[PDB]
Amino acid sequence: KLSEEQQHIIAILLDAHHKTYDPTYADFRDFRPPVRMSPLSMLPHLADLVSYSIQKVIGFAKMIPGFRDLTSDDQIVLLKSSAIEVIMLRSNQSFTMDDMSWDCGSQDYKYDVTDVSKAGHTLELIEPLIKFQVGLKKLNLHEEEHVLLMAICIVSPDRPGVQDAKLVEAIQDRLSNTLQTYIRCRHPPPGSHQLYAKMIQKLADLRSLNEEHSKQYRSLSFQPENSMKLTPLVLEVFGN
Amino acid sequence: KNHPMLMNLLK
Ligand SMILES: CCC(O)(CC)COc1ccc([Si@](C)(c2ccccc2)c2ccc(OC[C@@H](O)CCC(=O)O)c(C)c2)cc1C
Repeated sequence: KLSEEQQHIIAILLDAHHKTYDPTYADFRDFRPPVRMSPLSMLPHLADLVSYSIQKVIGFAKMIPGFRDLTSDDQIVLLKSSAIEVIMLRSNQSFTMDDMSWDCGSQDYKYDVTDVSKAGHTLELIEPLIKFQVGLKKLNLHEEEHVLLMAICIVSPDRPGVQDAKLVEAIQDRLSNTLQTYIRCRHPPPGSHQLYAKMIQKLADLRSLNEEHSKQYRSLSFQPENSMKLTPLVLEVFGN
Repeated sequence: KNHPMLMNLLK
């Protein structure tokens, strides 16, 4: 039942991800270096990592079918509200349940709960973040489902400040129906059992994670010495 | 409340 339009969408999104996610992690050497041993010693490195990721998320979003039919203002509202969530989603590709860490090809660039703690965050965020990463990894998503879920996340019509919420909803529905039909036609049981509902629950989980990250980010970035270590793009997108 | 960097990355 996967229409030709739906096959087209999946192909575009797969290509978009391949063009915006580099699983060699070669660019990490351009970031300010990790420091692991009170001070927020990992804030410079993780700010650069996050800023880099935001650029990749914007590059992916621009390729979503229909996204560029939105106004510039609506494109900005969707990216500002979703970037944090898509970073959590896309980072699941490097996350491993072996030791609950994000392994980006190198001991320098393998991160655990202690690293994000050394950027100022607390267990109020980290504990649900890890639960989310585990629950998402356990879904064993096809790459097709992974890229559809990122795109559905970005094109959400209930983000605050959306103007043309009905066009946003129209675009998201085309993606949602593509995903629902993909699961039925290409994801064998038992892996497909309740799969779409479980993926939509992950989008709900991300809203709560967004809220707690935003709360902690506001507290951290209110201190000028912390803001000094951020990047201009992080300040624009996450807030100043 | 302007987003020149985001706006620039959106082409
Ligand atoms: C004020 C501090 C702050 O709020 C803002 C600056 C801090 O914000 C943070 C800090 C950390 C994280 Si993390 C879930 C994490 C969790 C636990 C430990 C370390 C990091 C993460 C992000 C990207 C990433 O990887 C990018 C690769 O996915 C890019 C691949 C590509 O696109 O080519 C990996 C692997 C992990 C997210 C955010 C928003």
